[PDB]
Amino acid sequence: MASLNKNFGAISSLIQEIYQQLDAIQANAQVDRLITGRLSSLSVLASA
Amino acid sequence: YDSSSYVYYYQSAFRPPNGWHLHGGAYAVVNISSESNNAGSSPGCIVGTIHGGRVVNASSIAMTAPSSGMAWSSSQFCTAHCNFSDTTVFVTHCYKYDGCPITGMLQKNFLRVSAMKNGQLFYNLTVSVAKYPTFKSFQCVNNLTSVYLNGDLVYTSNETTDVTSAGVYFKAGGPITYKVMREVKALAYFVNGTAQDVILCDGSPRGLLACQYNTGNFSDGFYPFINSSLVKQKFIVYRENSVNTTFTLHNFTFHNETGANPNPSGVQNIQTYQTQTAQSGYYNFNFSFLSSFVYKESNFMYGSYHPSCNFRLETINNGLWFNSLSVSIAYGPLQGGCKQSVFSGRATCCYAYSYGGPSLCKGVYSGELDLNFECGLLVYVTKSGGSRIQTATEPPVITRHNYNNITLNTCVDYNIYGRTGQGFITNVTDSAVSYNYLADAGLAILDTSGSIDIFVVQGEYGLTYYKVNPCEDVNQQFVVSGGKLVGILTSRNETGSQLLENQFYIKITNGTRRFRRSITENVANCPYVSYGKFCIKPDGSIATIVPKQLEQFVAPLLNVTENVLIPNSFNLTVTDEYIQTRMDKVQINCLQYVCGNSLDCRDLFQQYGPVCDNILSVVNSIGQKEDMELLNFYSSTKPAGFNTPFLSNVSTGEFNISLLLTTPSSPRRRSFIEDLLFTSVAYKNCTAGPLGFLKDLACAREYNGLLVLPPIITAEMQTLYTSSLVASMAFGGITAAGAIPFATQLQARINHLGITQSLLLKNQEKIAASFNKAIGRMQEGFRSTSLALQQIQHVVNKQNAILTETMASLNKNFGAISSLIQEIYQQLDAIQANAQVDRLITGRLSSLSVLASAKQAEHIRVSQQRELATQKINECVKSQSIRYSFCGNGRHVLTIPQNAPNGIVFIHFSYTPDSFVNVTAIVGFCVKPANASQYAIVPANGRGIFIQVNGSYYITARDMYMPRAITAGDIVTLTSCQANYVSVNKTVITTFV
Amino acid sequence: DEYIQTRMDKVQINCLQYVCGNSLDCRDLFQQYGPVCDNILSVVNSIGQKEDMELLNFYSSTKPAGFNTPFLSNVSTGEFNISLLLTTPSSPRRRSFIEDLLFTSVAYKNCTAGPLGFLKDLACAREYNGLLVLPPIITAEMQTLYTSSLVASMAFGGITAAGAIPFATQLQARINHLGITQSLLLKNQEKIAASFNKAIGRMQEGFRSTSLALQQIQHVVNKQNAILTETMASLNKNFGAISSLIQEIYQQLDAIQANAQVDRLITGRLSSLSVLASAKQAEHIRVSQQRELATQKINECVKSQSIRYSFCGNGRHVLTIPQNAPN
Amino acid sequence: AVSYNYLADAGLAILDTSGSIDIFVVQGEYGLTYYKVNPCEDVNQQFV
Ligand SMILES: *[C@@H]1O[C@H](CO)[C@@H](O[C@@H]2O[C@H](CO)[C@@H](O[C@@H]3O[C@H](CO)[C@@H](O)[C@H](O)[C@H]3NC(C)=O)[C@H](O)[C@H]2NC(C)=O)[C@H](O)[C@H]1NC(C)=O
Ligand SMILES: *[C@@H]1O[C@H](CO)[C@@H](O[C@@H]2O[C@H](CO)[C@@H](O[C@@H]3O[C@H](CO)[C@@H](O)[C@H](O)[C@H]3NC(C)=O)[C@H](O)[C@H]2NC(C)=O)[C@H](O)[C@H]1NC(C)=O
Ligand SMILES: *[C@@H]1O[C@H](CO)[C@@H](O[C@@H]2O[C@H](CO)[C@@H](O[C@@H]3O[C@H](CO)[C@@H](O)[C@H](O)[C@H]3NC(C)=O)[C@H](O)[C@H]2NC(C)=O)[C@H](O)[C@H]1NC(C)=O
Ligand SMILES: *[C@@H]1O[C@H](CO)[C@@H](O[C@@H]2O[C@H](CO)[C@@H](O)[C@H](O)[C@H]2NC(C)=O)[C@H](O)[C@H]1NC(C)=O
Ligand SMILES: *[C@@H]1O[C@H](CO)[C@@H](O[C@@H]2O[C@H](CO)[C@@H](O)[C@H](O)[C@H]2NC(C)=O)[C@H](O)[C@H]1NC(C)=O
Ligand SMILES: *[C@@H]1O[C@H](CO)[C@@H](O[C@@H]2O[C@H](CO)[C@@H](O)[C@H](O)[C@H]2NC(C)=O)[C@H](O)[C@H]1NC(C)=O
Ligand SMILES: *[C@@H]1O[C@H](CO)[C@@H](O[C@@H]2O[C@H](CO)[C@@H](O)[C@H](O)[C@H]2NC(C)=O)[C@H](O)[C@H]1NC(C)=O
Ligand SMILES: *[C@@H]1O[C@H](CO)[C@@H](O[C@@H]2O[C@H](CO)[C@@H](O)[C@H](O)[C@H]2NC(C)=O)[C@H](O)[C@H]1NC(C)=O
Ligand SMILES: *[C@@H]1O[C@H](CO)[C@@H](O[C@@H]2O[C@H](CO)[C@@H](O)[C@H](O)[C@H]2NC(C)=O)[C@H](O)[C@H]1NC(C)=O
Ligand SMILES: *[C@@H]1O[C@H](CO)[C@@H](O[C@@H]2O[C@H](CO)[C@@H](O)[C@H](O)[C@H]2NC(C)=O)[C@H](O)[C@H]1NC(C)=O
Ligand SMILES: *[C@@H]1O[C@H](CO)[C@@H](O)[C@H](O)[C@H]1NC(C)=O
Ligand SMILES: *[C@@H]1O[C@H](CO)[C@@H](O)[C@H](O)[C@H]1NC(C)=O
Ligand SMILES: *[C@@H]1O[C@H](CO)[C@@H](O)[C@H](O)[C@H]1NC(C)=O
Ligand SMILES: *[C@@H]1O[C@H](CO)[C@@H](O)[C@H](O)[C@H]1NC(C)=O
Ligand SMILES: *[C@@H]1O[C@H](CO)[C@@H](O)[C@H](O)[C@H]1NC(C)=O
Ligand SMILES: *[C@@H]1O[C@H](CO)[C@@H](O)[C@H](O)[C@H]1NC(C)=O
Ligand SMILES: *[C@@H]1O[C@H](CO)[C@@H](O)[C@H](O)[C@H]1NC(C)=O
Ligand SMILES: *[C@@H]1O[C@H](CO)[C@@H](O)[C@H](O)[C@H]1NC(C)=O
Ligand SMILES: *[C@@H]1O[C@H](CO)[C@@H](O)[C@H](O)[C@H]1NC(C)=O
Ligand SMILES: *[C@@H]1O[C@H](CO)[C@@H](O)[C@H](O)[C@H]1NC(C)=O
Ligand SMILES: *[C@@H]1O[C@H](CO)[C@@H](O)[C@H](O)[C@H]1NC(C)=O
Ligand SMILES: *[C@@H]1O[C@H](CO)[C@@H](O)[C@H](O)[C@H]1NC(C)=O
Ligand SMILES: *[C@@H]1O[C@H](CO)[C@@H](O)[C@H](O)[C@H]1NC(C)=O
Ligand SMILES: *[C@@H]1O[C@H](CO)[C@@H](O)[C@H](O)[C@H]1NC(C)=O
Ligand SMILES: *[C@@H]1O[C@H](CO)[C@@H](O)[C@H](O)[C@H]1NC(C)=O
Ligand SMILES: *[C@@H]1O[C@H](CO)[C@@H](O)[C@H](O)[C@H]1NC(C)=O
Repeated sequence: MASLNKNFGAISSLIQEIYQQLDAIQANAQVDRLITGRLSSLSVLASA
Repeated sequence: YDSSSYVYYYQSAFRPPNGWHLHGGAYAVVNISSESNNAGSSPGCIVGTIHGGRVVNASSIAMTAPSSGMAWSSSQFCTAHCNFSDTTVFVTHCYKYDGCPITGMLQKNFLRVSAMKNGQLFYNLTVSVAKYPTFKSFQCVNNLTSVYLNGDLVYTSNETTDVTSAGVYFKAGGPITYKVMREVKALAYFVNGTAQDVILCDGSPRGLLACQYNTGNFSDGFYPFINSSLVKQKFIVYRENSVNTTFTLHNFTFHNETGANPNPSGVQNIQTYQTQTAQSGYYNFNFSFLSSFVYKESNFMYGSYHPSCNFRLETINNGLWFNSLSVSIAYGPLQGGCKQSVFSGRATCCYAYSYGGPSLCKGVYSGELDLNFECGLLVYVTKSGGSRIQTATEPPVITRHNYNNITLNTCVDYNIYGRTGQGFITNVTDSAVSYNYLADAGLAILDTSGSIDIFVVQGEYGLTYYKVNPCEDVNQQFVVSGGKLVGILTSRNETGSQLLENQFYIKITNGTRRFRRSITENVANCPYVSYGKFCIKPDGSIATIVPKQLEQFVAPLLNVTENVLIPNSFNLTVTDEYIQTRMDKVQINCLQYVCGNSLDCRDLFQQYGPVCDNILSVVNSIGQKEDMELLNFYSSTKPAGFNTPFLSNVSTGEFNISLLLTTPSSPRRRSFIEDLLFTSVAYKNCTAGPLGFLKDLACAREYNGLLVLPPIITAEMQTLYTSSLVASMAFGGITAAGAIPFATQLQARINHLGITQSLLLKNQEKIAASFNKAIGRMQEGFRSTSLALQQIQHVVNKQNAILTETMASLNKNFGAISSLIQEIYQQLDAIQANAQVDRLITGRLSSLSVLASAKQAEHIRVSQQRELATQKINECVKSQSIRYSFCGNGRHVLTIPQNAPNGIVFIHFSYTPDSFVNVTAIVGFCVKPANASQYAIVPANGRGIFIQVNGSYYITARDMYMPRAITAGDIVTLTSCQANYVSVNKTVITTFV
Repeated sequence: DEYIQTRMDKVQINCLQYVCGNSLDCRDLFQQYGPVCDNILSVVNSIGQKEDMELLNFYSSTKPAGFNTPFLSNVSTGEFNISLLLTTPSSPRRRSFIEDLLFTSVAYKNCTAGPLGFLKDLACAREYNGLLVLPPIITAEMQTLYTSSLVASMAFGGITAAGAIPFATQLQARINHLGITQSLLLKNQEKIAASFNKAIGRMQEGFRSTSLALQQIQHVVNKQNAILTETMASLNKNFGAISSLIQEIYQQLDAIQANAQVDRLITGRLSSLSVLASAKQAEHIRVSQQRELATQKINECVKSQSIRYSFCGNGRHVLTIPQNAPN
Repeated sequence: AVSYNYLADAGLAILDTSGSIDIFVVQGEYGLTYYKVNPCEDVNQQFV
């Protein structure tokens, strides 16, 4: 649960204000990194 | 490193630590040639003379000496120079006679490595005779023009010039060796920063393992590999058109023309001043628009909009696959050309080249169309992803040749549909003209990873279907066993003299040509390398495996009268096993492990707060959870104290058990058998003083932050545990009077299988001879074929291999530019380095996560075996329960535990007799008494079936042939008998007066 | 009933042929990823050896004496219809009825040509991506005699084969150990027959609808299939990259910009192999646990009839009969 | 280290892993020596 505010290689933690600060077609790399990190955290949960 | 097959060559004066490491340089040999005693009539070679050459035009040279023999003194060694096309390099130990201005006649002087052009001298450096003790080798390398007095650099310059001659003066000594060489890849094992040996990548079977898996001193087991080599018939299948075609690619050209005016205010008011389209077949695009046209990198408003089309415009001509394609050029504005002309426009994506244009251009955007901008040409491209047209550069060479002749069942190269592979091709259309195996769109089927599984071809009487499977060497293995290579376990048949299960087997020739084929031998058990009913020795030859099993008996189950087999004599068959019971606790210091000894890297680290808490909490939890119930396990089984050595000079009766217990003369409290266990495998001062080859990795661990903690049972508190446990097994019972330390326990424990206690003068030396033969088989069994030793080996190797990969995970850089962090900030920018440092720190904390998870899994394993250990200590040692074949493949008698590497080793003693007797048996009686009554007698439980001997009648136990008169308490009275009896007219109770 | 797993399919990851495809390139870029293939190979080699040694220990501790006799259930017993439970004469495989009912709910090939089935022919899709198997140290058609020899030692162990006693006398001399006598005749002989006939009637009713072994078979087979069939479908799943296949990364864009993409993709695929090796080691710990429980229950519940109350089968047990299963 | 040929004929430092220095050399005395670098007293302190 406390793995949500922990941002990955990114610029911020919440996803509502990633699209509001910078460009459209440059934000998708940031969003892909963040979603891949959160699904890695769920993989750790299921293995434990 | 001065052998007759390679020359070493130290990579630039620093040394990476103890382990294998790879390089690339001129290391091989070709044309080894010898030479000796290049001196005249003089008693010693005079210093400073440069003559004595030998013309060699090669890409290297090397002058090597015998192994550290040629000293620098008089009558032993002189100049030994190369020369390049114009410049020379000559060493000279110019000790004084009159000649050079050095003025020294002793050792502890210097040398002269000095270059020399046609008339003058430069680059005098004077290295001491210290750090260069003995002339070993001397190279001259082509590329970078550098020269190498043994090992490191002495001189470089600018040019790239090949060696033209070389030559050495010396009076006497070892015969010197000239050799030229080529450039290969090799890797060198070196400890303490000096080379021992190298492994070349010369296509040898020993070489390929090291060159692909980056290691030597390999583990045992299997290893896959490759050797790619193919110059054979390649065949190409192009995309067939309708009918009757010669595949000719069309040429679409472009040119900047005398264009029109720039556009007015509307984004529909920009006109494409060219148009082309793709229809079918092949194409290429001649773009001559690299001439002084810069590419504009995409950003927030202006530039290209190449997302949704990952290729750049100068890379269309490589092999792509589209579905419909049309490009066109248009001279619009620059700030809002693509970002408006993609969404509301007419293209999927567009590019934006620029040039020197006049700044009178009316831009297109909602509300901002009243300014003046630049006019760079912007090309359009309308991509739709698919497979209908293919773009290629060279014209296809299949010129009026319908596909009639392509090869089958041979390892070929193939380039079909623009995807290069390497395999062979079968014919599968018999199973595919049915089952509608492809639909009405007939082309290939991709599998995963972008290869081709089934494709089609057209042009014969009917269309066929071909399948692509890889070649014979897509997965070859070669078996290593113990310490060295044995043979290649392949899939092909190169006159392979042995067939294993579903794989063919060859064997590499080791010296002599013989020892290739033999008759297989039957092995009981083998721990070496096992592969599917076949076992491979380190000798090289295989031997088939077939497991043995021992006999057992439950034999008395008696219906109608017939003689039965019960044992009279008995033997003991030993059996060992090993159970792990302890664990080394760790303590990860994350701050000192991630960053090095630096002033920085820490302020960047202090926003990685909770991940060190997460990596610390699980290690702290497993440490506490192990350390509590380890003391529970110690306090549940340590019997009473009994702090008595019992050091095996105690006089027993006839049982030689002094082999199995501790000796008086030893520095450690250790018996013989666990010493044999130890020879197969926490108080230090880490600042100064080494101990050993393997225990002194603790200083390499503690300087990287992976330290250990002592257990709650201290050292020299577990070495009394085993002795106290066997002391309670022996002394427990008797009051120590009458020569009974170990014997009486065994005889009073062996007669529980029958039904008596502690019988004397019968069954006393039979037990002695049987137990002596049992310990003889025991002392034979450990060294060659046992069960505990290989378990010890696997457990010790896994416990070492957990931690020795999270130390060698430091030089392994992640997505980064280097491994160490001290020289990331020194090479590049400040605010660009932080992404690199974040990637590297995230990778190292991922490695610590892997370490903590592996440690928790190993703790679950050892807690499982520890609770099984306390159960077996509570039952098999001090109890002798009647559970059949719980411990030691039979109804067990006694066990003796011993020490081990972080475990305990049991020695079980079974009970399996073989010699039987042939005695007649009966199942019951029904005596009739005198006046009026009737009853039967059935033998009770736990007292065994009863037999007869030569007239009388006797009961006996079910395991020991021990005749005895029937008593009154072993009967069952029943008011029935059904002629399956004996029916004696007189009573057979044998009561007393 | 109950089911206990006791075996494991050994794997052999060929990392060089799994990461890159059939290409001339991708390999020179791969040859600086040296020790990570050694790390992914060593744990698989270790679990293979550690399974393959004590599997032969488990086979040599319980295979009773030989007894290489078929005992194919036309042997005339007294009144016990046990021919439902043992093997039949007319069958291509040495298989009884009940484990055939177990099998219908769920290593010699030539992969170059010739299919076999819908599910067994995934081995050619595995071997062309570098996830191949190895045969066990007990060979095929060496485990199908194991169950028959074990029930042959449970039946014939004892008598000297004279007097129509293949299976009955073992049961009557094992049932009177709860009281205190041995092998009583002409009382308690048909009562046991009627009770055991009703018991095998409830047994032949029980397997098809409501049993305990069948769903355990289902969950174990589905997990053993689902471990490997996600690390094959992890190939088309691209990582942070531009595409999935590696043949057409070098053809679309620049040379010195493609190497970051290729490094990300290769690091992702080696992470997937790390997940595979860790899952295989955890499953080996599971099967070693159930295998040592298996040798304990073979040593006690089959050949001994100990008096431990409700160890195996919810009461003071009489006799057990083992049968084959999926692994 | 004057025995055991503890460095070869190219005498400079030995890197360990993570880019630090384990053993280096120095020159200028009667004979060349060998020095070892180990971290300070507080490289791993703990508090319970
Ligand atoms: C690639 O093609 C471009 C379009 O054909 C060329 O750019 C053209 O250069 C002309 C010469 O400078 C310009 O003509 C002038 O335009 C201005 C308006 O900004 C008028 O006032 C001038 O009278 C007029 N000169 C005349 C009529 O002699 C074109 O306007 C200009 N086209 C544009 C900007 O779209 C490039 O020069 C050409 N590059 C090459 C050949 O390398
Ligand atoms: C892969 O297998 C295919 C299936 O057998 C082969 O295709 C066969 O080729 C034969 C010879 O070219 C054809 O036989 C001809 O059939 C016609 C009409 O049936 C007859 O008039 C001809 O006399 C006969 N030729 C003879 C008897 O010599 C088969 O019809 C054809 N089968 C098909 C298309 O399904 C492929 O040739 C084979 N691949 C290779 C490389 O050999
Ligand atoms: C680290 O240990 C080194 C090994 O002991 C020290 O090096 C030693 O220094 C001594 C004094 O400088 C030398 O003694 C001299 O040896 C010469 C020839 O052997 C004699 O002629 C001198 O009289 C003698 N000096 C005396 C007795 O005062 C040792 O030879 C020398 N050992 C070597 C080089 O192996 C280092 O000094 C020491 N480091 C520090 C910082 O002290
Ligand atoms: C190798 O280099 C040596 C050193 O320069 C060359 O020796 C010189 O040769 C020229 C003409 O051959 C003489 O004029 C010089 O006097 C020589 N040098 C000395 C110091 O005597 C030698 O020629 C070179 N080898 C070849 C094959 O050219
Ligand atoms: C390397 O050492 C030699 C020593 O011989 C230097 O040679 C001297 O050069 C100067 C200038 O050319 C002459 O005046 C001297 O007579 C030479 N010394 C002799 C012949 O003994 C040479 O200059 C040095 N190289 C340098 C400093 O680059
Ligand atoms: C690693 O491999 C090297 C081979 O280069 C081993 O070094 C040999 O060890 C034996 C053991 O006595 C010596 O007889 C040889 O002379 C050594 N050869 C060289 C070139 O030094 C080394 O022991 C291995 N290390 C292990 C297995 O830990
Ligand atoms: C590298 O340095 C170590 C440290 O001295 C050497 O290890 C010693 O080896 C000798 C064998 O001749 C043992 O007698 C010593 O006890 C070892 N020292 C220890 C354990 O501290 C090692 O031999 C060196 N490697 C070489 C010279 O190749
Ligand atoms: C129990 O006591 C008896 C009686 O002392 C021991 O029997 C003696 O055994 C030794 C060894 O064979 C003989 O030499 C003696 O003659 C025996 N004594 C007799 C017959 O009176 C017996 O060994 C003891 N049991 C032990 C020590 O385990
Ligand atoms: C896809 O191809 C396979 C391979 O032929 C087809 O599988 C065959 O199906 C038939 C009947 O369904 C069986 O008799 C064969 O034994 C199968 N062959 C195998 C498993 O190798 C499959 O039916 C095809 N799918 C279709 C036509 O939809
Ligand atoms: C043990 O032997 C007796 C023989 O006395 C067997 O008893 C026979 O049982 C069958 C089946 O009920 C009867 O038809 C016979 O008449 C019995 N024989 C007699 C009474 O003499 C008994 O079955 C045997 N036990 C076994 C085979 O387990
Ligand atoms: C090869 O060796 C022979 C040995 O006599 C020698 O004569 C010849 O010059 C050598 N060739 C080279 C070094 O190219
Ligand atoms: C290099 O040396 C060889 C030695 O025989 C000679 O044949 C060749 O002509 C030489 N090349 C030159 C001087 O360019
Ligand atoms: C070594 O020399 C060859 C000569 O062709 C050159 O191609 C190669 O780049 C050189 N290696 C270096 C400079 O590392
Ligand atoms: C290489 O460097 C030297 C150093 O002065 C110079 O004289 C020479 O011209 C250079 N070679 C070139 C530029 O090809
Ligand atoms: C691999 O191929 C090379 C090329 O011919 C060959 O020399 C080598 O023996 C092969 N390795 C084997 C068969 O292990
Ligand atoms: C132009 O196309 C023709 C075929 O239409 C082809 O022969 C020729 O090579 C092409 N020109 C090129 C590729 O420069
Ligand atoms: C593109 O067209 C120009 C026009 O002259 C020609 O010179 C050039 O060779 C062509 N490029 C090709 C065919 O790659
Ligand atoms: C392999 O080749 C040998 C020839 O030495 C042959 O005798 C053997 O039968 C072959 N193995 C096969 C066909 O499985
Ligand atoms: C069993 O014991 C007898 C007599 O004690 C002996 O002759 C025989 O060799 C033994 N068998 C073994 C140890 O296998
Ligand atoms: C056995 O060894 C101990 C060790 O000191 C000694 O005290 C004792 O006297 C020895 N027993 C003998 C010599 O009978
Ligand atoms: C026990 O066996 C060892 C093995 O060599 C022997 O040295 C010792 O004398 C024996 N002790 C006896 C027979 O009492
Ligand atoms: C142990 O290490 C300490 C650390 O300061 C040092 O003072 C002491 O001399 C060492 N003891 C030895 C080398 O015996
Ligand atoms: C016991 O002896 C009898 C007669 O001598 C024989 O028929 C029987 O087979 C023997 N039992 C054995 C050898 O087990
Ligand atoms: C039982 O089946 C076997 C297998 O063919 C046969 O040999 C035997 O005669 C059969 N028993 C009968 C028919 O009583
Ligand atoms: C045992 O039961 C099966 C089940 O149908 C039956 O076919 C067989 O005849 C029975 N055998 C007997 C009663 O001996
Ligand atoms: C088995 O595969 C080999 C591969 O070369 C082939 O030669 C052989 O004909 C195949 N056997 C069949 C399909 O029965």
